[PDB]
Amino acid sequence: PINFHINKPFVFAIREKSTGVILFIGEIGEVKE
Amino acid sequence: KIEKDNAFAFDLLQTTRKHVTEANVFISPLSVSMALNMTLNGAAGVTADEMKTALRETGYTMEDINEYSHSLREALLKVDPSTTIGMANSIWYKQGELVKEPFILANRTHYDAEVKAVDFSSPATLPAINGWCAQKTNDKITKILDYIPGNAFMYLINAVYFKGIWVTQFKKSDTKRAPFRKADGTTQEVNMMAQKSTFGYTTDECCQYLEMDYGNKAFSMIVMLPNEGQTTRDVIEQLDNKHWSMIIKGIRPTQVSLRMPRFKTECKYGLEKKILPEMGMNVPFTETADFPGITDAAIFISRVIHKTFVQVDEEGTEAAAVTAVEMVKT
Ligand SMILES: [Cl-]
Ligand SMILES: [K+]
Repeated sequence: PINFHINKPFVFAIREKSTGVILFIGEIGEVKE
Repeated sequence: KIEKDNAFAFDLLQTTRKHVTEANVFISPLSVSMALNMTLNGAAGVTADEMKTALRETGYTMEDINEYSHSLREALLKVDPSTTIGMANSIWYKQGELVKEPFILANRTHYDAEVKAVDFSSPATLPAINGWCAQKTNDKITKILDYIPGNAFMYLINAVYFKGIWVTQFKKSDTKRAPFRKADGTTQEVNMMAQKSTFGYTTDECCQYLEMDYGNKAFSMIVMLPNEGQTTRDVIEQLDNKHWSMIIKGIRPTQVSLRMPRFKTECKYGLEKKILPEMGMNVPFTETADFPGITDAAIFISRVIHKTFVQVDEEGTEAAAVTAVEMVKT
């Protein structure tokens, strides 16, 4: 399988498909808990 | 019918990233657009045109904007009963002030706005407003305001809430301690979740892209992972409707070995300071603003407060946003 290893900054979005609308979008440069 | 794309989301992301210095950025363009669209129903002249420019709604009538928002909100609330979705709007205004019924009824009709006349000087009002925010975000955003200015006139507040469960969850027993290289180049140790499953996947010059579905697959998370030597700053700067459309259309079911950290972030923005002005909204934040649809009093927008929350773990994702448009009397 293809490796998708999120071990560095990334961009992400939460979307809905039928409307195509992006509900949330962001970038993570530091992991917090 | 208006065919509104995600231009506002990309422009808001790019402009926010340009002005903030924090390592993380997390916004809800939907929450910001809904609160400002409620407000836009009261604006006239250049105040209205500058708001439409910032919202990427130039050329749309208020009727078409309202009907689009109304249909969009109802569709998001019913498309997946196995995902928790919240969309709430409220208007809070100074008791004793006269607010025009066509404005209030446009907001009740198309935004299902809860409308309340309040005494802004009461020690009970901040808990009432902040309590509403907590109620509409599963207590993830418990305050939108820390204070109410003496000249407060109206708050138009939107809350978006999301709690999805991955179609393919991670096993907690597969989560391991592993390094994550931060934006400044230093490394931290994180809880790295792992799974091997079928996911939507594609690539281009900069990045790898992954799509992770929730519930009945109506909602999903898109992850953009830059290749070695490439930056998220460049991804954000090059992200527009054309590029997003190319990513979505390129997605194919692929067997993927996924490694993803458990992560959480909470962000707060004052969008009136630099971001909405750069996007073209200037006059509404000044004493020359004109909101005759709301009242005969001279009012303007003093702050656009945007607060967000996101938590990602083995089970899914919980996310929330609140946007409060604060109007004051000049
Ligand atoms: Cl800010
Ligand atoms: K700023």
